[PDB]
Amino acid sequence: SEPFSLTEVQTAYMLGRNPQFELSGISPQTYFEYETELDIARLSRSFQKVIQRHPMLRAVILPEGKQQILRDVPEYEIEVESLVSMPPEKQAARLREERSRMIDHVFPLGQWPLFELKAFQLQEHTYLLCFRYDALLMDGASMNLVGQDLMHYYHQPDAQLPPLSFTFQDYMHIYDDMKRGTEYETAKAYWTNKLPDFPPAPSLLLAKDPAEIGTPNFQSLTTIITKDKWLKLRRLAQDKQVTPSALLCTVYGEVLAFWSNQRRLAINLTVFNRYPVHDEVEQIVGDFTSLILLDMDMDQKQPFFTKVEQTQSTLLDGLEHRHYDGVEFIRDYTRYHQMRPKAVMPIVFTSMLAGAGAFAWEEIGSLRHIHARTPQVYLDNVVIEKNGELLVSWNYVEELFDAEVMESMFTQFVELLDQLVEQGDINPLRISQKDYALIDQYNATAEPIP
Repeated sequence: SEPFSLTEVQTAYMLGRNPQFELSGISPQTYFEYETELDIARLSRSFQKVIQRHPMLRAVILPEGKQQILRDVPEYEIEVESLVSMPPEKQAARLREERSRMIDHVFPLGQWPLFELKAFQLQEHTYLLCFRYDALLMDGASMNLVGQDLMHYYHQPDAQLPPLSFTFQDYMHIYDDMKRGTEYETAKAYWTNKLPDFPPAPSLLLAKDPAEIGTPNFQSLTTIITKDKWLKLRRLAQDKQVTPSALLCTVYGEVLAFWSNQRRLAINLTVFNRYPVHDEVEQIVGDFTSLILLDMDMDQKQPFFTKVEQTQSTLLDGLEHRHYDGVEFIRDYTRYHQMRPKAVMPIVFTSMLAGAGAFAWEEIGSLRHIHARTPQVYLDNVVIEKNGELLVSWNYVEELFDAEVMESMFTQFVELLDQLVEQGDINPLRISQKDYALIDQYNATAEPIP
């Protein structure tokens, strides 16, 4: 219940609230909306239990570059708005307005709660429950852990759970002591040896210069993959002796190399894993965001799965030296090659596999809307599991992209995943749309003259 320091990315999260940098000036926020059959009042009381259970849920972010768990908090209650008697045009207007009000809202530093839960009463016993939270508060693994304790006290409000012997403040005290020398110096030696020939981020197609954008405005494309495809893709990863994250990062790179006209590209992977520092680490709420950088090589006449094996061996080499954070590598990359104050690794992939054993963020209701805002990224491809189903979500600064290009990149990524399930390999990328017909008539220049 005392102030403590921020992680390297919690520092970057707060730094991302400065509009002086390109595509910055917002707080990173996560948004989810579900249609439930459950009682809002019972969920509101089970929420008061999870607030007192996990101390980090009672925390705020301080402007001193610190974060503090509060000794106690004002009582929270979920407010439900009745749309029961409204025409379908009026109930849709209230629902879309609250979406904008929630995603646009930013929690002040050192204010009150870092989250918000609001509900609508579609029918007298049907509700639209929505939950948002600033990314400085917790991680996706924590947002599901909260939902697991929510549904436990929803069905059993009196089945008191065992208390926690370890919180997020203790992890930060180890966090600063973990960042010292020895393995850190060895990790730095590894990263500095690869830097002289580290590839740049793929020069992806952009509609506008990020320098004239300032505050970004975010949209997203989401596709929920059938469990039967996600199982076959996992079996394909097992047949090739690779992790499925190496398959996804390669498919991600296949689309980027195609649209950026690159032979070698650099991806910014978001890894979690926290740090192996305690026994109860995976059972508490906290911020688990990190960074790593991938050494890729699409220059290849080889099949897709051999690109993945080189991806995996590189992925492990960077993971084995993650004591030197990838953001520290970005500062080293920035100084020499004279990158200036620009986005150095704006092509970001987020690996959130193993969503949960049952994903208690579905046991409440069906998923209707997905949204997220993330400072200092051109596009963030986050792939997360959902009780056997795979969710692919592309969060991107649309003040940078042509809509048809972003939809095509999102479609090609999914089409390559289908080919991995259907044939085990991928075919090269093609484009038609409003593009092939232009060049087909562009070169229709034949004339009959001997």
